[PDB]
Amino acid sequence: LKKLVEESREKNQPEVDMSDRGISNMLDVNGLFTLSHITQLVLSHNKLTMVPPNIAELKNLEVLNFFNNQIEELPTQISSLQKLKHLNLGMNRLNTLPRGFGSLPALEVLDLTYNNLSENSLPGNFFYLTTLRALYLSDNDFEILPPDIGKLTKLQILSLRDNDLISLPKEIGELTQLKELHIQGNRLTVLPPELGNLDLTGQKQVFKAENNPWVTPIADQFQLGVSHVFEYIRSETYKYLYGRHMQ
Amino acid sequence: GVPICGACRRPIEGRVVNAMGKQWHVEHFVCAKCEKPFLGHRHYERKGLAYCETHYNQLFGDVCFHCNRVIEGDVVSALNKAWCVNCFACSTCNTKLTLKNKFVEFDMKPVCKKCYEKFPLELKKRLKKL
Ligand SMILES: [Zn+2]
Ligand SMILES: [Zn+2]
Ligand SMILES: [Zn+2]
Ligand SMILES: [Zn+2]
Repeated sequence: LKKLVEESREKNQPEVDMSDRGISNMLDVNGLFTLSHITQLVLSHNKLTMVPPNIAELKNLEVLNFFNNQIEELPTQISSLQKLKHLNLGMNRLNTLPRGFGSLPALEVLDLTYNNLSENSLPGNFFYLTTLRALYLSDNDFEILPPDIGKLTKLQILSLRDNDLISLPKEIGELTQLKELHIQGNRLTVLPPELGNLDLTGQKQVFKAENNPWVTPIADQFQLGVSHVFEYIRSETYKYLYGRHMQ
Repeated sequence: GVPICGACRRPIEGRVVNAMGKQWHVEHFVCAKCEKPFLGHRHYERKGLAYCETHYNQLFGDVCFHCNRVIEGDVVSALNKAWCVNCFACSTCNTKLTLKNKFVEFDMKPVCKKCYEKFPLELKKRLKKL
């Protein structure tokens, strides 16, 4: 570990790979936080339980990967990374995010897959992350997706696979750039008609919704195909039935 | 009679541009983005409209999932997305990849075989059934 730091400063290597090296504490990696030049840091598959505030010193980070550690909380300093575009916090033990996490000004891909997050885990300014184009929330404990999801206007990918959602917010219909919506494995029975404003029937698009207790006509339409589903939830018939299902 | 321009609906007495099933005056056949006339330079077509090369690539070129730029050079196509050759990499460990690698699909992201092996058993069991 003292050779991936020294060689990175001698040959000016912007990318640091410390995947699967049995690291239990970032402060124990000699000289790691002196490498202010680096733009990529990979610490996936280690034994981290925390991230120190020193993370802010790596001010040029564009890619930061903590996939598959045991991280239980993050320092507020995580959001001072002005150049951060990719952040992988997947497969950890997060049930909260720190104050002001939504202050990251350049974040494009945020991966929070397989943690212990719910809507209450998100800070008040989470949806200030308007530069996001991919948000992965798979394998978490969301029951309700906040309507401010609609503020993420550049979002192309949204995964809510295997959460606890009882409803989808109609504001998802405001995501005009969306290409992928993953909602398998929740507790959804109906779709909001406003989803029909979107079109996810394209070859390059994805709409995965299996393993939900859909009402029979929606389940039936899935069995016919995604084109039929979207045609149906746009129909006057569905709108009539949806209005009565809600009341 | 003589051809008629498709943009101004007037007769073309002199030199004629033949493009997209229509005839045009040289000055009236332009890029749809920037209003600049091609003047002999190659044009590129998209949905009945003509574009210059720079603007054609900007609007319709494949965009890299990693660096979010219009890809120059060879494109790696996988999982309904596109990467620069030098950008294509594992989503969980960022090791560079080619299509010759045996990676798995995880929420439509590439995950290398070595990384997938490290996934929790309960997850891997559910993903198989999906
Ligand atoms: Zn003309
Ligand atoms: Zn042009
Ligand atoms: Zn790229
Ligand atoms: Zn990998």
